[PDB]
Amino acid sequence: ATVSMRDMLKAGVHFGHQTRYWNPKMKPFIFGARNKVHIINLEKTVPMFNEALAELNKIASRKGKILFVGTKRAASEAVKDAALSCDQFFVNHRWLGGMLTNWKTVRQSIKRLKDLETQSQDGTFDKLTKKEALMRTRELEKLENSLGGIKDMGGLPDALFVIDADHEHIAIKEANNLGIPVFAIVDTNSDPDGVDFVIPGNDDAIRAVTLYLGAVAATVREGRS
RNA sequence: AUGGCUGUCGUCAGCUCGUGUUGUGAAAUGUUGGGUUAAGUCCCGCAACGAGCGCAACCCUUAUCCUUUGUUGCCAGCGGU
Repeated sequence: ATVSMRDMLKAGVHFGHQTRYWNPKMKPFIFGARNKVHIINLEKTVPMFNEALAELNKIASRKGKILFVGTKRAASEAVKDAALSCDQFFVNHRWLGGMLTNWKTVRQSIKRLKDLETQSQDGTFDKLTKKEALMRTRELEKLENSLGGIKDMGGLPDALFVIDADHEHIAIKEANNLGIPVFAIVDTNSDPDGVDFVIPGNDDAIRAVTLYLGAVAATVREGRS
């Protein structure tokens, strides 16, 4: 399973940001400029998207763990259902500095969630004071919407998928410290030197990111099968 | 030379740690920021994530009612003074 050339063109994958934000480390990923904004050379993209997709299908068959990362509301929910298809792990709201490097801390932050999840089922809040019931409930929405998508990780992922290494450069700096391959969809204004398998393109369009993770959800099903 | 015990800034609201992270390093980060509160009190944000001593609470007393008991306490409903 792979993506075609013109199907991504209808989504606007070539459309980048203004030339007032571009990063000079991507000159080999630039086609030209139209209306003072950059245009991404997609003929370079498709092959560079497939050497990554061929590598991603390798670790999916070995039953490794991947991680989708997206912290922008214009794509924050498309990454959720994408992770629901290939039942892998994801973080769609806020990347806490320490999901990988400080995993020894967030692991006990996990047990804070589980017992609170199960006692929210046996009827413990009908036994508690309404103020403590207000306390244990308000924190439940905060934790489930922060690390709820990585609640069944069981350790460290064998891979990690990123969206825009410019806004999420906190994640790419951590992933390199543990020795984990990084697959990012670096926009034209980001520095892709911290990514192993770089993929030029746009993401500020909801229809654009649906092409990506959907295809990533496909390759994982090829692997787990 | 000390222990134990006390005053004191101050009943002011602060003081630190583990891990991660930034810096050659002293250290920084968290503990800053937007509001708010008696209060690093609480929420959101955030390379920080949690934790501890404190803060508050749990304690005593006082302000209201109910239940239980009625002496040497007390005096309404009834008699003798």
